[PDB]
Amino acid sequence: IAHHVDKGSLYRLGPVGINRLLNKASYNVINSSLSMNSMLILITIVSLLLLVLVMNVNFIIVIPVLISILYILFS
Amino acid sequence: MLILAIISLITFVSMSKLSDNRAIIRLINIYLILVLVLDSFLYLLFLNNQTYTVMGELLIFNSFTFYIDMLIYFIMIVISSLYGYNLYNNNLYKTLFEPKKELIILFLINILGALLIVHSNDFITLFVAIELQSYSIYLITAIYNSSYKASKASMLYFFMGGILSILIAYSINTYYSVLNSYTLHSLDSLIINTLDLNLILIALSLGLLFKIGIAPLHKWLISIYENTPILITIYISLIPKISILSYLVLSNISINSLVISILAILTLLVGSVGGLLQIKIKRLLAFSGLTNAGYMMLLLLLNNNEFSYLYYITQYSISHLAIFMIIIFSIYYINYINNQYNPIIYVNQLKGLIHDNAYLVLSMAIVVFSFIGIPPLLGFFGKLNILMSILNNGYYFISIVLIVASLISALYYLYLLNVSIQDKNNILINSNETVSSVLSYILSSLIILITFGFIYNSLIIDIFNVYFN
Amino acid sequence: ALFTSLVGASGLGFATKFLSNKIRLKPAGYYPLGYVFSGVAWAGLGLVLHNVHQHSLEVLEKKK
Amino acid sequence: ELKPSSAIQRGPLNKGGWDAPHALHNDGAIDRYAHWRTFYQERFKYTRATGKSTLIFLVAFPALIGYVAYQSEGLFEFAGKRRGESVTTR
Amino acid sequence: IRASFDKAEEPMLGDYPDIDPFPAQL
Amino acid sequence: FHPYNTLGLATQSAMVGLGAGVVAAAARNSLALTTFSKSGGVVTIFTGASIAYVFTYCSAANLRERKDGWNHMWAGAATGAVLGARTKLVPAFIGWTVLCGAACGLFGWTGARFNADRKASLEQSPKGFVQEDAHQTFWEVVHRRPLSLTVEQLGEGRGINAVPIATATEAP
Amino acid sequence: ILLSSLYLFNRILAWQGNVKHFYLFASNLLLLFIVVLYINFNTFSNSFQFNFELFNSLNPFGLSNSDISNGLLFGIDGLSLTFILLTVLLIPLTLLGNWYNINFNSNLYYTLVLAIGLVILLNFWALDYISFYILFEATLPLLFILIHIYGSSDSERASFYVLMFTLSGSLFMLLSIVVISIVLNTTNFINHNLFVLSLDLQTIIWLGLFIAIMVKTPLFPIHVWLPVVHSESPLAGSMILAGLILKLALYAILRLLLPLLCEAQILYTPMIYIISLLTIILTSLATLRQIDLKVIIAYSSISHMGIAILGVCSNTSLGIYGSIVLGVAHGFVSPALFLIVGGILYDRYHIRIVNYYKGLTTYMPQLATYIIILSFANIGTPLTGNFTGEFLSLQGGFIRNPIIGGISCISVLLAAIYQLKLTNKLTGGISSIYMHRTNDVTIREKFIMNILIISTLIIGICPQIMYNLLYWTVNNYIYII
Amino acid sequence: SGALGQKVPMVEDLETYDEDSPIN
Ligand SMILES: CCCCCCCCCCC(CCCCCCCCCC)(CO[C@H]1O[C@@H](CO)[C@H](O[C@@H]2O[C@@H](CO)[C@H](O)[C@@H](O)[C@@H]2O)[C@@H](O)[C@@H]1O)CO[C@H]1O[C@@H](CO)[C@H](O[C@@H]2O[C@@H](CO)[C@H](O)[C@@H](O)[C@@H]2O)[C@@H](O)[C@H]1O
Ligand SMILES: CCCCC/C=C/C/C=C\CCCCCCCC(=O)O[C@H](COC(=O)CCCCCCCCCCCCCCC)COP(=O)([O-])OCC[N+](C)(C)C
Ligand SMILES: CCCCCCCCCCCCCCCCCC(=O)OC[C@H](COP(=O)(O)OCCN)OC(=O)CCCCCCCCCCCCCCCCC
Repeated sequence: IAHHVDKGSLYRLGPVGINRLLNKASYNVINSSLSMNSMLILITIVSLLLLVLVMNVNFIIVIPVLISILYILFS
Repeated sequence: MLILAIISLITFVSMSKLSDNRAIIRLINIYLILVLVLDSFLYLLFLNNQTYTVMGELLIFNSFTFYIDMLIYFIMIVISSLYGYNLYNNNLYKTLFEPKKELIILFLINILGALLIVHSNDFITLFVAIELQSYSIYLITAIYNSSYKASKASMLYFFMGGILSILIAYSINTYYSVLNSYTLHSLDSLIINTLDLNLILIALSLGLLFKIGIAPLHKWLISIYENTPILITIYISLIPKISILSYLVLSNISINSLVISILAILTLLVGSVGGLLQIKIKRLLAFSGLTNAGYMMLLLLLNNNEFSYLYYITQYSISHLAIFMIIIFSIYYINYINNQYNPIIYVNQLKGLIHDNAYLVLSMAIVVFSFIGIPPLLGFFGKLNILMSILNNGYYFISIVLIVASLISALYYLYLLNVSIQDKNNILINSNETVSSVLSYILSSLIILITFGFIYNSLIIDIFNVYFN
Repeated sequence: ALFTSLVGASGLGFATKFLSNKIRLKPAGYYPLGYVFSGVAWAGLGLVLHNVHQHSLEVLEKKK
Repeated sequence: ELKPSSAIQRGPLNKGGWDAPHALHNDGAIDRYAHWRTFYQERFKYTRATGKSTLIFLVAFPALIGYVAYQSEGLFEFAGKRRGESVTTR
Repeated sequence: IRASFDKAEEPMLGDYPDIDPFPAQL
Repeated sequence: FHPYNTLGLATQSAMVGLGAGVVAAAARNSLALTTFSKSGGVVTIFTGASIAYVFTYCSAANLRERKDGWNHMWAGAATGAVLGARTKLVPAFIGWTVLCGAACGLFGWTGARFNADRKASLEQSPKGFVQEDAHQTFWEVVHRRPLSLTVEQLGEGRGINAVPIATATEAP
Repeated sequence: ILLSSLYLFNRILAWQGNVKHFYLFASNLLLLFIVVLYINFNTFSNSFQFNFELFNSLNPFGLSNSDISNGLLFGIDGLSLTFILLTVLLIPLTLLGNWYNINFNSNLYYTLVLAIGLVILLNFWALDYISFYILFEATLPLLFILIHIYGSSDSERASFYVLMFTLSGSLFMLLSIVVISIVLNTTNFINHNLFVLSLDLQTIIWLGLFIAIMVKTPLFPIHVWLPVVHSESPLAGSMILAGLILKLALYAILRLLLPLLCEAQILYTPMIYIISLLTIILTSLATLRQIDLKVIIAYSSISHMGIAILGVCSNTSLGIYGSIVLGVAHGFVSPALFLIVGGILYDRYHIRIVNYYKGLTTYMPQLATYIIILSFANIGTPLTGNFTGEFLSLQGGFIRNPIIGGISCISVLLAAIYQLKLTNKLTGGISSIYMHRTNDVTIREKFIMNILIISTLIIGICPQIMYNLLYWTVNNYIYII
Repeated sequence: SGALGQKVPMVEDLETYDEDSPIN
């Protein structure tokens, strides 16, 4: 108990696991000052248009796409 | 008064020598103070929520815009004091903080642009004010042309602002093509039911919001904030946010918007998570600004958001000014000046500050715990009002996400205090030097406001009930 | 009570002056005339707020 | 050319106080054992044994107690129950 | 080393001596 | 409850995921025929997440004949299983499964929407104290509720009885 | 008065240089004042008595007599009075226990300590949700600073834990409080049992409130922050945290949760019993394999709080009275054990590893007697308040659910195991070779420990002496049709 | 250590080289 649960699993769903998760996610979001940003703005515009088209079609279908997008950006 | 100031100042700055910059800026500081105190009584016009359309239905005047206007003057007063007064009288600080010749005129013109954005009743006025603010803020970014990073920053800013301005102009013109009108006042419940304006209005909102840097288009603004002179960053990170957000709140064109909901969620997550791995002070503060802009974006999804938004924007302005001023003061105790535009850069450079100046760290603690939202500091009540609004309107998942984002951002807020209350080996023994009285008094006033504002909460709500109902 | 509001606002002014002295690495009573000045100014602001609030209450009651 | 003000005089941070005689004879082996036990969470990994204890205590035991506690809610009433009477309500 | 519970801990040590435990009573 | 057409909705989701992965691959290329070579499998990420989420959601909703957050919990579990298979480690697979399932279950519990359901929200609902004998709606409050409602909702026992004790045990 | 007293404070500071005498005097005056209040407190009434309001719009800086109440409400009944008396008893001892071991920035340290004590004392006076929450969070900055500056080696991680875990719970508490505010448009505790929310809304609000209670009590499985924060806190932080801040949780249940969400509480009670049985059994077992003194003492508190919770949600008068008495007895005993491990042994040897300690009886017989007495008190010897609390709590829990309470009766055994296993090694054997002889417990340490021992003994032999304040409370919250 | 305890002294966030440094 004291090791595997308390200093194991409870710390995983606690300070240590959260620390690792935040380290990875933060590294990914930080990971040609112009050309790149311009590509970003086009990609945002087109992605938003297509996402809203999907939402008009069926909102349930867009949830996995949003999940995958967040997986790209953070992971 | 603002136009008269701009005109006179152009004349004087033309006819004055480079050594008179600080005296001129002190002159304008006092002038703005005088206007704020002598012309404040015009609030009385707005009793019972009386609205006035002015200039042939181009400008709109109500209690809300009057308050935003006063707040913008207060911010300009504080910001101009940093340039009009020397922290210390040594050579180093003459090199560190010297005001450019035209800086004050640019500041006043950008303020005028912001006020015209706030009051805009018609799209032509909105676009002209947006372009006025955008141009002045480009130039403010670029006025310190000895800095490589500042010039690179101004160019990136020019291009991103130009693209967003074209998106905005396109949205305005599509609205014209569908309705043959340039005013939102022409819109009604019947019209919104009859026609699908959602696409146009959301494009306009997004074009405005990407200019203050909401995700996923944040990084260019954080880079600009990082690469500008510190006393420039104190300004350019604040005024555009206030003007654009206030306009959007007043207009209410994205109520229950699914796209704004998703983007506000994303902005909260990116602002909270992305600021964790930061080591530079100003990038940490810019991600702070991103998270707080998310908190304010949430208020664009609902009606009757005036109280929560005003309270939040005021307390945020005060906290933001105060934290920048504290970082500025802590410069005197660093042992390494990185360069003449950004003297302190890394969070770890504050290490052991409590041993050099205990009360500076006290003020730092107070402002940080306001940002986290510890009662009874102002930050707590700001978040409380926001939660009240969004839960009253059924944004349950967004409320859960807001909780989580405040938790996450507390980590890199406390990073500052953590390194600040650690211990440094070489501890100040003595010094003859005195920090300037005026800026220390201003910093103290901001700190005392953050600490003891809550005693006036019930009085404030009583006033609000008669000027905004 | 107006007197209590003035005392409180003056207390805020005294707090601001004290914090300003300490932030300058100076003794608490470094320039005692500044305490009077800041107390007077913050009492003025408190008085302004009090008058505005009283007027607001008057207006709310008059619509009855 | 950018250097802090010459006006500043910096001395050592001394913490003061009376250096007491050192009344404990530290044992390096005990200290290392203590450090390993104290920061065991930094090195925990999911294996068959560790996963087994996790799934027992965090899942199986709570499920057992939950079944008991929701199955037996309101079941018993004992106060002054007499002969022949049911101590069970359902 | 000898007992199952000590063996369970072997992945969880990094750079700590894997000691064979002997009952101090024996 | 009338069924979701699991097969069709899953097919449309496959199409949407494939297109989205294509767009992400094109972007990825532009930001860095090699686009799919240097894709990092993002097309597969999108396609698998889409199929898993939609198929599991419709499957669970049809089987339970209910529409609520639990279906989203299952669907998030499946999506996390897909995303955590990429780690090729059992602990990480289990962690992705359970945590993505929990996050999506929370999402489905709050309404499975990012914006609000305006008509159900408090601002657009009957609130305050109810009138004479009206039925309680979600946001309304009273001073006394009907004892039959208590007995039905909470259930008999543990001090919950149809009649107050003192009244029931009164002698005549 | 305030102006003059401020002048007195300033002059004492300028001349003496160490505020700590002034703070001790002040806290003693506060204790005397609360006792005067108890004298003048009417016990034949279930109404809040010493009411006052702050930050009302008509008088922001004074007390309000207006016909509209938009400020923050304060007042006390018997339940608040009990914990207030406990608080004012504990504060001067908290100041005194660090009278000599703080030799740097000492004025700041004592200021933080006294401020935290005053914040908790005021928190017990709060009469509405918003002020309760305000004073409930106001400690976290002070605890963070105190632990970070005056803590042991691992104090940075301790400070971050104590801030983050409590914020995490408090924000869900804030969600529940915001829902109540916007649904009722009222926040007070005076008449909040008069509002009968729909069962579904009750079930939803209860979740946020109980998440806050889980983090703050703590309860399994989110208790892991407490052992850290305790072990690296300085002595005053540990004593305050163990003796008052945990009881804030129990007071939170009784004041905020039970009167408002009665039916939802009835629905959720078996889940509470699951969580409490978990915390008791599992934390008591985990205590067996700890090697740090302060960590073991910290783990004891969690189990005793689990028994307290089992008592307080039992829906019986005996259960609630037992929970209160157990809270008070724990506030007496746990600070004493923390005094021992973190102020006597730690200040003499500056180590907390258990292996170093052995056979302390030979050189320090008095300290050994104190350890024996306090440990038998902690495990629940009768004629100690701890036994009365655990016994009454277990009665209530057994009535509410016979199986769960019957199993919970194993806490007596488990507590005996860990505590006596510790004290066995500490007191006996041959004096340790690793440490040298030091002084026995001094007059100050003995004074503090005697205060705590006599308090727990007094309420242990005649627990009835608390009833005059609590006989309304034991009926104010039970929900029987 | 950083706000997550990570090591602290390329992406612009962690880039340390300073084109505005007086020695460059
Ligand atoms: C502390 C932990 C926080 C986590 C828990 C928060 C989650 C809240 C869930 C509870 C709740 C909001 C309550 C908010 C209260 C305060 C918020 C608390 C703080 C916010 C953080 C969300 O209820 C959602 O539950 C989801 C299922 O899980 C549904 O998912 C979706 O299901 C499918 C679509 O039909 C789709 O397939 C898909 O879109 C999803 O699958 C949603 O449709 C549904 O809105 C319930 O709200 C609603 O409840 C109903 C009847 O209850 C009320 O109307 C009632 O009408 C009669 C009967 O109808 C009654 O006779 C009448 O009396 C009453 O008028 C409403 O007025 C409204 O109020
Ligand atoms: C002698 C003239 C000097 C006046 C100069 C004013 C400068 C403004 C500069 C900065 C804004 C700083 C704080 C603004 C206060 C809000 C006033 C108000 O009551 O807000 C209401 C509207 O409430 C709201 O929406 C919410 C406002 C959010 C405030 C957040 C901070 C609260 C804590 C501040 C405590 C005040 C410090 C007093 C210390 C003794 C507008 O009131 P109103 O439009 O009727 O104008 C007031 C009459 N007046 C023109 C004569 C002054
Ligand atoms: C920073 C955290 C957030 C801060 C939020 C709140 C800050 C409040 C600041 C402390 C001020 C509260 C204490 C003083 C208020 C009470 C003064 C008083 O006069 O009591 C009123 C009450 C009724 O008196 P009355 O109606 O006038 O009739 C008298 C008949 N002879 O008379 C009575 O019944 C006596 C009441 C006794 C009250 C005991 C209070 C215990 C602690 C006192 C000092 C606490 C200071 C806290 C400092 C840390 C900040 C929390």
